[PDB]
Amino acid sequence: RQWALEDFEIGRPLGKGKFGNVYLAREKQSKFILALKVLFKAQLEKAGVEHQLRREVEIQSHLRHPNILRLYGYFHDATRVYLILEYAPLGTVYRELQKLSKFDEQRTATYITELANALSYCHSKRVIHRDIKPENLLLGSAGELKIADFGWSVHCGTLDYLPPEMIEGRMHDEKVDLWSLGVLCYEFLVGKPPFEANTYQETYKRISRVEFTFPDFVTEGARDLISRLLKHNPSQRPMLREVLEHPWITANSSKPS
Ligand SMILES: Cc1cc(Nc2cc(N3CCN(C)CC3)nc(Sc3ccc(NC(=O)C4CC4)cc3)n2)[nH]n1
Repeated sequence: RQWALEDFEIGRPLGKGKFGNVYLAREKQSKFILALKVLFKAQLEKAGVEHQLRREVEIQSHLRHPNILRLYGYFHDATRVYLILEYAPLGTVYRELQKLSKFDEQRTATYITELANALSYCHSKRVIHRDIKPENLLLGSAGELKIADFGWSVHCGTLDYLPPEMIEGRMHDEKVDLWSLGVLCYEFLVGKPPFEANTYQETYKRISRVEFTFPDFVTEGARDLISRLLKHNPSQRPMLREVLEHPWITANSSKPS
């Protein structure tokens, strides 16, 4: 049962990226509302990411979780590749941060729990994620967080969300994901990521040194969690279990494990 472009009514543009456009779309026969990402073969090849996309699509299709954006299917015609994706109505966590400036501790701990649950599920499937950016986190109709990128591995670019071992030219494993949780926890609470700078060169130095401070309003429990996640040595970061069992998380999160 192969899909073609004619099987979908195309709606308004959802996002405009470097590689292609994402549209709201509705499959004609079922009236199923979904997102359609359109990519040009010529452009993926010229950047040498066609294969990379194929591997990430294949990994994605194996993933089934309420907090991971679902890939339903794919197809392609003469010049274009089409990804058929779950439509998340409430948009990105990035836009929500822009509207709200920063999040309270309850929203933040809920998002972290949801992230850690999705990542726990991924780890048990030997799936590692690369850096997790807010722009790549979507919100479902009940405001549930959805990991929406395709940055998965089975064992550049802005630096803000990358761990030291990835920038220094070192060996990286599942502990990258816990650094990611650290950066996001901080950004949710503060309104910018902990190593933000005006230049790449300086962001590099800040991440490599783990050079960041907290504003005064950050509570002791949040401080404790972020500091444990942001360890330079990957093997010193806690496990996802320990994140989900952290007192600051358990005291503030609206959602369980
Ligand atoms: C793919 C997708 C996108 C959506 N939903 C939305 C919804 C949205 N909104 C824009 C702002 N209004 C106020 C709310 C809805 N804005 C974007 S902007 C956007 C577009 C694409 C991606 N991500 C991807 O395409 C992933 C596959 C790599 C992230 C954000 N995406 N559901 N599914």
